[PDB]
Amino acid sequence: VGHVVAQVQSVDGNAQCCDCREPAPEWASINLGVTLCIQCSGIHRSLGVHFSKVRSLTLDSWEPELVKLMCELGNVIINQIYEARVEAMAVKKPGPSCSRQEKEAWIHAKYVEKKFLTKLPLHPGALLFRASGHPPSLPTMADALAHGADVNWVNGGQDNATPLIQATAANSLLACEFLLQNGANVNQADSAGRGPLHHATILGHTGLACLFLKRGADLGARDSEGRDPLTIAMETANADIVTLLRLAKM
Ligand SMILES: [Zn+2]
Repeated sequence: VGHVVAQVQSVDGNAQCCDCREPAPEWASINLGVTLCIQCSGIHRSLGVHFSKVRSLTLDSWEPELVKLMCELGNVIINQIYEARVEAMAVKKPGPSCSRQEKEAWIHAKYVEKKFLTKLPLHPGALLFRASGHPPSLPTMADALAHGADVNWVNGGQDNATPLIQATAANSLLACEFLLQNGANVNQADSAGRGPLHHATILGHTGLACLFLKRGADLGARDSEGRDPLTIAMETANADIVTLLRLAKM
């Protein structure tokens, strides 16, 4: 709520549109972590939610975690990834005055075709998994995802844990939020049937528990020990999480 557009635009390179450098962009992509002008945000709407989730900095409400998330990413960071090879390819980015068509071609090459990426972010999924854990590196998570990292990557042969479960073990609201904006299944369990909600409640992370409930975590899911999150909350003597879970059931 605290002027979102002022705060988000005050971040490194966020006062130029990410795709065409149009000044004072008032739009955003919340899974990418970037600001966009009227023209480029309109084009992002073309791509679909898998590539880009468009929001207004001035006209839409913003959850505080999400503002903070925007502040750890930003145009400079994201362009270091998505436009990494532009200089080496000798190709020319659009400016503010360019044709809709020219911006369309650039945006599609950049985000769909992934044409300007470096070759390596060798294992994008494992990199995402590592970068989501304590202490998380959101630029590294962004780089891994741009290189095709599965947001629901399973750490096989080991514990079958996911990046979301790692971000949960790290107590990282930001990394959790980032993964969820990028399609993480809030219900995907590890080998012991313990989903992100189970982990939040094992570790006494009330904020993360509340985050997962807001995003449709299954209240009734039972782990390999037959425990749902309420049972873990009782057994850990955690009055706040018991309260949450009981309220969520109502
Ligand atoms: Zn633009």
